[PDB]
Amino acid sequence: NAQAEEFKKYLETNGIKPKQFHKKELIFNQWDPQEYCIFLYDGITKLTSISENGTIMNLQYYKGAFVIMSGFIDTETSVGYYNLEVISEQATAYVIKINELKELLSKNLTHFFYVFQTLQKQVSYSLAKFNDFSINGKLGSICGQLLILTYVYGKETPDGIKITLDNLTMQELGYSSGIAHSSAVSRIISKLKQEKVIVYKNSCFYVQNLDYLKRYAPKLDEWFYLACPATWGKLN
Amino acid sequence: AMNAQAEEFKKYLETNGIKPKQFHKKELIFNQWDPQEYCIFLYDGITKLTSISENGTIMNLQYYKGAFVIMSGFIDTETSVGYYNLEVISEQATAYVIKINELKELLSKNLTHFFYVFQTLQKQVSYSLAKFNDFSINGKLGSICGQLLILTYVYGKETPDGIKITLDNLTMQELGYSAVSRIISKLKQEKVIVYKNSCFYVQNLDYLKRYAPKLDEWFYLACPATWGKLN
Ligand SMILES: Cc1ccc(Cc2cc(=O)n3c(c2[NH+](C)C)SC[C@H]3C(=O)O)c2ccccc12
Ligand SMILES: Cc1ccc(Cc2cc(=O)n3c(c2[NH+](C)C)SC[C@H]3C(=O)O)c2ccccc12
Ligand code: NA
Ligand code: NA
Ligand code: NA
Repeated sequence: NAQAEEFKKYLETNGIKPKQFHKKELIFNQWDPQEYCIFLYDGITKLTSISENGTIMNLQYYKGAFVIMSGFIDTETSVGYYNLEVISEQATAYVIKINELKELLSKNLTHFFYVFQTLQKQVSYSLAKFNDFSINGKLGSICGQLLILTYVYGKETPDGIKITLDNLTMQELGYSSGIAHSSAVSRIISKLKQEKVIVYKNSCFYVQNLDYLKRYAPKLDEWFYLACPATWGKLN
Repeated sequence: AMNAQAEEFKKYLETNGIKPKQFHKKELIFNQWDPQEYCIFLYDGITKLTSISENGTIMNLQYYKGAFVIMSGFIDTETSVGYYNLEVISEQATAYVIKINELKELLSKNLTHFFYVFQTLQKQVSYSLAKFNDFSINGKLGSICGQLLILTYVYGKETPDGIKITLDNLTMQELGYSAVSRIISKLKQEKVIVYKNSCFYVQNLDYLKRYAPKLDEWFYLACPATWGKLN
């Protein structure tokens, strides 16, 4: 990702070193009074929250390279009581105090635009998810999740589009944002497997019916086409 | 009820020769079939983002009220972020309509206003996640409670009849006021709301807060001064 690579170089040019995190660590947390801009360079994370119950809610997934901001750029205060949890075995991120992100974007509108554009992708992502859920329910949500996994990690092979992610992490990601390991979601996913939309073979998973995923997640398909046209184009 | 950053953004646009435009109910400030994309500075009024299927069914995706910024195209590429319309649902709305290419020049010469627009995106992002969180906990009751809570915070007025949502009746029906019916009746039948004299009144604000906790937190975090009027 070229635009992201230039942002990494811009961060290091201003003396910002990367930090390494491990699965289950929090890059930022809902209790910290200080808010941050995270430039997630490599790895996979989820945004989580907690209800009074202590129930962990998975709200959103992010992969490197991407920007996640836990506070508003102007007030520097929280956008919500969120944690950013690493779910890949390792992740690399640049962790900047929000007051400094401001200074840096102030001096290079190209990198301002890069971060601005990431927020725009998030906004339209959530609206597309809402639309697909409003049309097709949890099946739209799950097909959308699988569809984005296929486009981001899939590689065409004779056996179909192989998901090139370790099986451990992949099965976590098959679950859409919401409650942890919902049985209703597990049944949806295994039903797609039973119908051979995604199939296990020789220790790997292959999407063999991409059209089915596109059918039930049409608005996330359009979102990805509009948001990441080159990646979309590779498998269409 | 003055939004200082929005007022300063408005001065900034008008001294760069961008003029306000009026729209009436049902007009599309931008539409899903237009290849040209825009930055909308919605200064006054209420709108809804929609998507229209080939089938012709209209999906209501998001509501916006002035003052706010809605961008139909990505700032860098200038291409669509989604096949969306911005439909006016108040009787009139006022908006500044800026071609996406022209916006890039402006936010670049002023960083305070760049940040104002950036922050509106952040408010939309966190809004959607909070909406999702309340629906995951409380399903449709949470969604409806959240919509009523925001309406109460933004438009509510103290009256002997409760907290009156001060929107003319035509706008309320544009907002939705079968399975929704099943919920709204539970709410009247438990005292939470009442419709009187063709007006809408909240009488158990705590109930709404109970079932839309994450949107309540969003509003506390995003609009503290307004939230504080009823907390
Ligand atoms: C399985 C899965 C689904 C969805 C997301 C979220 C996601 C993916 C993605 O590729 N992009 C974005 C998002 N959201 C942040 C909107 S923003 C633009 C684009 C990008 O990363 O450049 C997943 C993310 C990581 C891993 C799996 C995902
Ligand atoms: C009933 C109803 C619900 C939600 C919204 C959306 C909304 C309201 C709001 O007050 N704010 C925002 C939103 N979203 C755009 C995130 S962003 C921060 C704040 C603001 O306007 O400054 C409604 C909007 C208008 C009318 C009714 C709404
Ligand atoms: Na935090
Ligand atoms: Na192609
Ligand atoms: Na358009």
